[PDB]
Amino acid sequence: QGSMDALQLANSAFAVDLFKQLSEKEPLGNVLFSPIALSTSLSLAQVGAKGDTANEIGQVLHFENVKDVPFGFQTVTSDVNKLSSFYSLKLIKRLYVDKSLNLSTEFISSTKRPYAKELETVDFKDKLEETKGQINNSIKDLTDGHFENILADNSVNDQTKILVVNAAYFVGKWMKKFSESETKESPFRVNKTDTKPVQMMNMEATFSMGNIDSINSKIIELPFQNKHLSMFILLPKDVEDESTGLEKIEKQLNSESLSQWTNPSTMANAKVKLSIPKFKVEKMIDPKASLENLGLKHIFSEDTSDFSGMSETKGVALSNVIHKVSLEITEDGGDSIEVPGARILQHKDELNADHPFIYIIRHNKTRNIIFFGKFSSP
Repeated sequence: QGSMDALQLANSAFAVDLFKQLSEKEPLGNVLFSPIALSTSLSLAQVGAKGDTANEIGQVLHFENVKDVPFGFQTVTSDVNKLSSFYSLKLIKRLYVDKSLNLSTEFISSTKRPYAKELETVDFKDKLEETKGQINNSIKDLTDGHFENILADNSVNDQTKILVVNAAYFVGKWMKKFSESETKESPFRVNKTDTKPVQMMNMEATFSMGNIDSINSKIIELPFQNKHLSMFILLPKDVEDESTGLEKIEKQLNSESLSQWTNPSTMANAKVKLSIPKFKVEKMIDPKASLENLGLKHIFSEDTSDFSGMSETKGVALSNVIHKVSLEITEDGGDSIEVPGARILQHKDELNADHPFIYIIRHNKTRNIIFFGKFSSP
């Protein structure tokens, strides 16, 4: 539990850095990815890789001092999977390897338990065809039909060695539901003056929250049914800059601060006048580029990648990396008991997220970020 927590920090640290990278590519667009599924996949990778490839990951993922990493993930993973039967969520991390890569049995057993069915071996060469049909279909069933073809046209070919595919979806069911009769069409500020119609959900209930005068914002925790997962929305008090309004946050945002900003043991409840937009967000991404900028250079290089402890088949590197994520937020949730009269014996703040905001969906038990994203507009 000691190191099985130093890991969450490492993950949340990486989770941030990658966030910023993707934030620069779609500076005026939304962002959405599951840092956790990515950490896990590259975690499994680092097991087989050696030398520099093994130390390049240890850093970019911040495992510099996290003992028993595969166990850490073993837990988080079984946790999130148990949660899949209850929630309408799925999080598939699968790393495919071609037969041509005769995998050391040491490595295969060394990751049999920590990474359940997260390591599959197929034939990309003499069978690229059936393979992409078994995969496309495989994933299409594990994601309960949300992800039809996780594969594109040139995503993969006859020359694919190692393929990391991360498909994840989650249809949110709140702890405290929103009334459909209360959802209403209204503008959403995309900048200081421009707005785009949207479906704002409204409710006045008790939620914990606080103010971060440092970046002039409001933070709030909207727990999902049974508090297993909670969504922390970080909304600035007002749009003060030439773009989205998160310019200052994204600047002052870092591993350390994110922890500070979304600390639930620093925000007291309040009768909030909550209004958040209803939204479905699907985003596929090739983090390859972003990762490079972070430190991963050798892992993709077929001429530098050192995967000794996996397959002695020299001249093999991480081919592609797929990562589709789909987050749907609606009114659905459970019923909730609202304290007697919190309008007088409790603060009566308000959170109108009608402008750009950042949000993270944290797994409360481990404190891991399952979904990290920015909502710049519809």
